[PDB]
Amino acid sequence: GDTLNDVIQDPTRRNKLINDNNLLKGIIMGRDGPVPSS
Amino acid sequence: GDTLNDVIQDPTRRNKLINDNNLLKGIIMGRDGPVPSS
Repeated sequence: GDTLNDVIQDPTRRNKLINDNNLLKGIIMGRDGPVPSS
Repeated sequence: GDTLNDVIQDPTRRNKLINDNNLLKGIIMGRDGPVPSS
């Protein structure tokens, strides 16, 4: 029964969560709609 | 048949219980409703 705490305490899992969710990247509000920035 | 006593006597399980339930964190009473503080 792992939670976000177990993910955050592990650098590999924390960075996987950060990367897979684009948490370091802003969002481009284009006229066609929002898209994550690369 | 473990109880809260077995959880509390073990530092790992006690801290898992504390962390997974935000027991050290207050609650923000916003106009949209209560939310746990980070």
